[PDB]
Amino acid sequence: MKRAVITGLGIVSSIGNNQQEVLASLREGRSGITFSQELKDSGMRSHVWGNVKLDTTGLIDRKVVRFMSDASIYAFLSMEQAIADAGLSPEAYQNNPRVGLIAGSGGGSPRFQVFGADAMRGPRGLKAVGPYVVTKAMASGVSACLATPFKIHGVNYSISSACATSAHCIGNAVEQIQLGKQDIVFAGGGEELCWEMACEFDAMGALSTKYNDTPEKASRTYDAHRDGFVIAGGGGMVVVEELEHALARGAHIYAEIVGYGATSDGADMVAPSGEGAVRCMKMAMHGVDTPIDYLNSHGTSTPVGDVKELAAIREVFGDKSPAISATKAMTGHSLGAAGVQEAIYSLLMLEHGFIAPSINIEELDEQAAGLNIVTETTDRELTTVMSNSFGFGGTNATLVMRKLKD
Amino acid sequence: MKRAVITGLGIVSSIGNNQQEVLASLREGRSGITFSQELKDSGMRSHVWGNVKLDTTGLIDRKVVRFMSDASIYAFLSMEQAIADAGLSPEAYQNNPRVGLIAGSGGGSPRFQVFGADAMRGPRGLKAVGPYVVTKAMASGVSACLATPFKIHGVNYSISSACATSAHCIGNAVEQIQLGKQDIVFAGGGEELCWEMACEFDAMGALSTKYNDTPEKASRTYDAHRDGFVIAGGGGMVVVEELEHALARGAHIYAEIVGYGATSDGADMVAPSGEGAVRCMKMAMHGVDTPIDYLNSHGTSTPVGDVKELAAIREVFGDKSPAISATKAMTGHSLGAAGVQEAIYSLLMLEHGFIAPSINIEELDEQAAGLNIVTETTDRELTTVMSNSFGFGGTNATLVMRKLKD
Ligand SMILES: *C(=O)CCCCCCC
Ligand SMILES: *C(=O)CCCCCCC
Ligand SMILES: [N+]
Ligand SMILES: [N+]
Repeated sequence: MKRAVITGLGIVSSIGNNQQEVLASLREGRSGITFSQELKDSGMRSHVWGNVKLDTTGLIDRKVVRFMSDASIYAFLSMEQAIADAGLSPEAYQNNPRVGLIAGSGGGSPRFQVFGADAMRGPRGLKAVGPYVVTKAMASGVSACLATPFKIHGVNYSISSACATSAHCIGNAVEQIQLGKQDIVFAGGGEELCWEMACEFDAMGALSTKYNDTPEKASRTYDAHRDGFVIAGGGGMVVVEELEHALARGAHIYAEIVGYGATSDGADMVAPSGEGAVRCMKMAMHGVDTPIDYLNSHGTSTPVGDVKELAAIREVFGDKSPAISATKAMTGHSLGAAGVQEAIYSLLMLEHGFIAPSINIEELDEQAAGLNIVTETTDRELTTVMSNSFGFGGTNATLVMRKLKD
Repeated sequence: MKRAVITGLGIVSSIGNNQQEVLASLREGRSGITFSQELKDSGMRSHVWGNVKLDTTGLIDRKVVRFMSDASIYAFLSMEQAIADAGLSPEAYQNNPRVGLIAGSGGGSPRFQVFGADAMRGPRGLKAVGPYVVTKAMASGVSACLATPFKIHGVNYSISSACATSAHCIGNAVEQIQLGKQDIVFAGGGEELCWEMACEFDAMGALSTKYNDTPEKASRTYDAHRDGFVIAGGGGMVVVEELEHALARGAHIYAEIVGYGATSDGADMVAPSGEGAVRCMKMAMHGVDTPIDYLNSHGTSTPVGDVKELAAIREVFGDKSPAISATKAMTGHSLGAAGVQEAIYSLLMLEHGFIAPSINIEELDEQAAGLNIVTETTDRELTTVMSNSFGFGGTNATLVMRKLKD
């Protein structure tokens, strides 16, 4: 009955390029959303996005970054952070069959998939395509482009489940620890930000389009006038480690993954059923007898989704409603990367004793009446936290993390 | 730790639209490669592929297929076959938290990703893109598009690992049964066939280009004159079930998954290290008290690749090499769907007592000497079979299946 703990974390987000910058943003309720000329020039209605403010040029060995797409790059940088944060020397995690990596993305790389088709149809054909498009566009790019340069010898693959992707990745890593198959598994994911993929969401009306003049107000989970989520890009990675192994080397422990839920709606393709989320959270709560002090919701700032999840939460907790805040109101929706990025925001809140505000709620949706939705940064000692991730296809994931004594 | 057996299978392949057609092709050593006008027109050098010879029009409900890409369609049809072949009905596998789905693809849908970009860049913009591109293009399309219409309530996500994709899905399904989380998990995957994706492989010189005039001979694993693999499309799906649960319902049991290996090279991005394959195979043989009677190699018909695996196999078995066959010689490389399709070819061989032929070996590579490579359909009573699946990024998967024994 092996225990799984998080001993290191790394992040590249719209609101910060390391845990310190992210910490400050969360505490200040600072938005990472900006106006995107690229999205506007593509012909989209949504002209806002949660972009990574960082020129990654030269941050990765050329011989290595040549095979990578943005999703892989973001995850790579995140992993470097997590390795250092975990205090793992090369000899400690490299060429070690007991050390694996499970990380993916929601869309792989639409940009390079399109680059290849465009190049191929041009005057140069194959010569224009080049020999690096496959590793960049394949769905497992995120895991393949990291496992190889990091000398990973254990498990190596990507779990993909739309907006639940990185959450499932972390959960699966936990399972590897529980099966005694691995001592350490770097888990997380990444996602590129481009009109190529964005227009696809805009074309189904999933993106916000009425607040382009005021980018930082576009993402407004629970607000009565929300009109879709704000697409974002970025990456995240956490070090899931077996408890004894962690203690033995004196690793710093953020928390223990005491609960992992993964269910399926078997209902609608792009809308949640809520019934599945209820089972997902309940599964994650099995054997967890401490109260959930804070719930980092999936809340993407969409009309149907936001309240559907609030309803499931009600069903699960009843008059025991935990503090709730939707960090996407600040960060935007990083899709496949949201799972790990939000587990990190939750771990930071747990580590530093505070609840990040759910911003831009000028008028609370009436269906959210009677819930403890935190709208102002609040200091508080937290012990157990829950984070939800739901994606198209009715795929659900929930992670419950708890502080260890002393 | 509970046991997992396969109680049903389904397949849409270049050599068959079902297990009967697949069985007939394998024993006959029939090829599924054809000349592709599409590949030639796109400007590629490789003009051959293993296409699915099936008019899928009207095979899937209008409201269901509208969200699907070819990879999803192939997997869906495979699942329908698996369900019927398993003897399961809606009342038993639908709306059941104890039944899940783990299936994926290698590249999601480059075709619909390119369609979205092409359409968006047109004068109609968002209107031309339509509201169904995300579910077709997202990496988790294969699992999302199946779990929803089939009403799955248990796990629901895609494992993606290039050419090892569907093999990892199966092993992960096994882990769900071993963890006691699920009683049944439909596992496998699919992959579309299009110049959009194929041209990326040609651009890196991975595809055969010298036999465009003799299609059925282009794919020739282990032949000294091999020159890259032949890309293919299709799907596969097996019903992974807990032992007691299967016996209790008088289910037909093809075999038990007695071994599952998953490792990482941590070396080259597009080339195998061999060291990883060795560990992967030994991991899947740990505890197996029976010898490997047959081995369905990864063998894609590439210069370095083919020989690297053989070297790994000699390293594992020494002088006790099992009968070896590379079915890709007649089917082609279905990338993400290869793992499950080849797991199925193996189950059929184990079920019908025979070893399919490794065709097109006009001249055996010298580095292949000393091994037992079967080049003729041979009747034999197998008990324990092994299937290997390797992918870019140094991702290795190995599955060992055996006749049932309580
Ligand atoms: C989240 O579930 C919405 C769908 C994201 C899919 C990944 C991007 C193609
Ligand atoms: C097999 O490992 C070769 C790469 C397959 C990627 C499929 C998506 C482009
Ligand atoms: N979350
Ligand atoms: N195989």
